[PDB]
Amino acid sequence: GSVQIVYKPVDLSKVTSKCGSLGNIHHKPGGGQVEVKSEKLDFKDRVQSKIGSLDNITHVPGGGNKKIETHKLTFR
Amino acid sequence: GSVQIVYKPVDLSKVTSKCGSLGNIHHKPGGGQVEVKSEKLDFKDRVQSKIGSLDNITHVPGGGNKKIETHKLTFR
Amino acid sequence: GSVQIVYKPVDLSKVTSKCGSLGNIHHKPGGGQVEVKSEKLDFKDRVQSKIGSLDNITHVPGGGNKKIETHKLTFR
Amino acid sequence: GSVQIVYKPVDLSKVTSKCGSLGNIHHKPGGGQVEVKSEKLDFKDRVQSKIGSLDNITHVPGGGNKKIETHKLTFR
Amino acid sequence: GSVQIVYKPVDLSKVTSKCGSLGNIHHKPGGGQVEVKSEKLDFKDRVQSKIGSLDNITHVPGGGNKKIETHKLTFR
Amino acid sequence: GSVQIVYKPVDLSKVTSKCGSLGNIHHKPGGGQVEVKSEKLDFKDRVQSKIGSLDNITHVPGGGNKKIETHKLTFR
Repeated sequence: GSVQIVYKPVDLSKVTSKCGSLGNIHHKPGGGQVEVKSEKLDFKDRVQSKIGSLDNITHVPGGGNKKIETHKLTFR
Repeated sequence: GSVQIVYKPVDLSKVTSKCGSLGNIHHKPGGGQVEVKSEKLDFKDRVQSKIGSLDNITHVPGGGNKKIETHKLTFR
Repeated sequence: GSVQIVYKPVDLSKVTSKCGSLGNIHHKPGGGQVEVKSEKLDFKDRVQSKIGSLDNITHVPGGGNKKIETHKLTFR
Repeated sequence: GSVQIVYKPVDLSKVTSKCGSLGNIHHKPGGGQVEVKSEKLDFKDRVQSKIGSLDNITHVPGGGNKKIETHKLTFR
Repeated sequence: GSVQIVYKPVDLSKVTSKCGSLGNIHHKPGGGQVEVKSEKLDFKDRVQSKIGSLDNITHVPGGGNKKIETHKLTFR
Repeated sequence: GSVQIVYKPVDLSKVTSKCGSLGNIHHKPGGGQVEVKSEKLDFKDRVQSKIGSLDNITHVPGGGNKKIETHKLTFR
């Protein structure tokens, strides 16, 4: 009459976040012809423009991970 | 009569955040023709512009990780 | 009659964070033709511009890691 | 009668490649959980055994072009 | 009666490559959890045994182009 | 009777490469958790054993091109 306890849990698990712009291909983006001719134009107020530009913009407030483990063994 | 306790939890696990612009291919981005001709233009107020530029912008407030483990053995 | 306690928790785990711009390939970025001709232009207020520029920008307020472990063997 | 053997292979072969790039290559193999139980392992000639082991190759030639060519002539 | 053998192979072949960029290559194999239980391991002749081991190759030649050629004349 | 063997192979063959950039190469293998139990290990001739070991190669030649060319001529 004897007690043998083996407490041997194995964790090979993954917790993962892939957040934003991942693993894309962009092949020859742009590549065209852009012509702008502008004459006698007038602006009374704030203005912003993009002519022929290429913009990639990524914001990631998210993608956080939380792991909690409890491994309690009680013998009496 | 005897007691044998083996406490051998094994952790090979991964907690991972991949947040932002990861693993992308950009091949010949831009590469085109941009022509801007502008004349007698007038601005009473703020202006900002991009002509033919290439911009990659990444903000990551996120992507944090938190791991907690508690490993308790009590014998009485 | 005897007590044997073996306490051998094994940690090979990873906590990892890859934040903003990792592992990208930019091949021949820019590479095109940009022409700007501007005449008799007038600005009353702030102006800023990018002509043909190439910009990579990365902000990471995030990407922190926190690991807590507790190991506790109590014998009585 | 006389024997005349003329062996004039002429070779102007081109074996070529152009690659603009070779990208983000990730090779991660993961082992599982492997358990072998026995009284005996008994290996007696020319045995190859792989228990939970990993053999891994990441081979990334920028060309990797092969020309292979065997010339054989026999006279008896 | 004479024997005349004229072995004149001619090779002008080109084996070539152009690569613009060999990029980010990551080789990160992870071993598992391996447990082998026995009374005996008994290995007797020409045995190869790999238990939980990793054999890893990362070969990244900028060309790696091969010309392999063989010439063999046999006369009896 | 006369024998006349002429062996005049001509090789002008080119084996070449251009690589613009060999980039970021990471080789980071991780061992597992390996547990081998017995009363006996008994290895008796031409045994290769690899328990939990890592063998690693990182070979990154700027060219790595090969020209292998065996010539043989046998007369009897």
